[PDB]
Amino acid sequence: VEGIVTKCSLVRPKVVRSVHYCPATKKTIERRYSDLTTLVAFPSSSVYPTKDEENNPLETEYGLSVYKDHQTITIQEMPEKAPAGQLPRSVDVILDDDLVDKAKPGDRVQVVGTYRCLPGKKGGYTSGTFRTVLIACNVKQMSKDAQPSFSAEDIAKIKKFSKTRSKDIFD
Amino acid sequence: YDRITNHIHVRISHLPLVEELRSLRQLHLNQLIRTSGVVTSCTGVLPQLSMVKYNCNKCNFVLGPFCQSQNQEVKPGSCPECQSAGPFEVNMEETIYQNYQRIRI
Repeated sequence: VEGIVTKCSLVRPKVVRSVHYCPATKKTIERRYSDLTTLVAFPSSSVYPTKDEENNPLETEYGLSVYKDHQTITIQEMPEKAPAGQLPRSVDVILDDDLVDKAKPGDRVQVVGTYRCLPGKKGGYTSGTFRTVLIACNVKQMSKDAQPSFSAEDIAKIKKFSKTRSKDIFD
Repeated sequence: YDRITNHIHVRISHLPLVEELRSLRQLHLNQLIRTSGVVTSCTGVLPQLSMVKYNCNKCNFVLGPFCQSQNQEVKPGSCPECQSAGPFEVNMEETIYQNYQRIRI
């Protein structure tokens, strides 16, 4: 989804690998979400299930846990190329962890995502209920993190322009 | 004439009795009475839900036709298909509506 970033949300720590601890049998559980929204997932549900490998209560221990800076931004293309029968789209883009404060409104980017869907348990047979989501694999900045680097033209041509001048270079 | 639809509803005009719209109570219930009056408003075409198809798979028999119009309905608990029920599936072009309009007198 290419275009111009318009709205930007906040930064919230997204839970990835929660340290499941049980104050009884003292066992570790490595549970991953299944909703085609996180990393490794499968079409199922993500309404905080109660399933467990040993049917034991689990609590999230934030001592040695792994977080993820989650920030959703919107990208809207410019309407200068809109004909007479088409409408622009707006899909949210998930940022990364090492890109804090790198997606401000009023700046173009270059994201590469994967459009997926979220399964829903509403009813017996799942119909055509598929919402819009985008899991960006890498967020690139063109006018912020990237800048036109200098070379051999911004060293010699600048000095020669001020020497052999005509009257004054201000005119 | 059999190529067109049947069930011709006969008519009857010129009745020897006319009752006003204020003297009718419970004594004239289910009685063909000739009552006139001015029309206040009318309604156009209304897609009345009268028959909705539901795709089922249990005995190679699609569920239907059903009754959902304002005249009579079929309450759950005594299905006309020998009291049978199975999975349902929403369609998009298998719904035949019936004309229905209400008039203010």
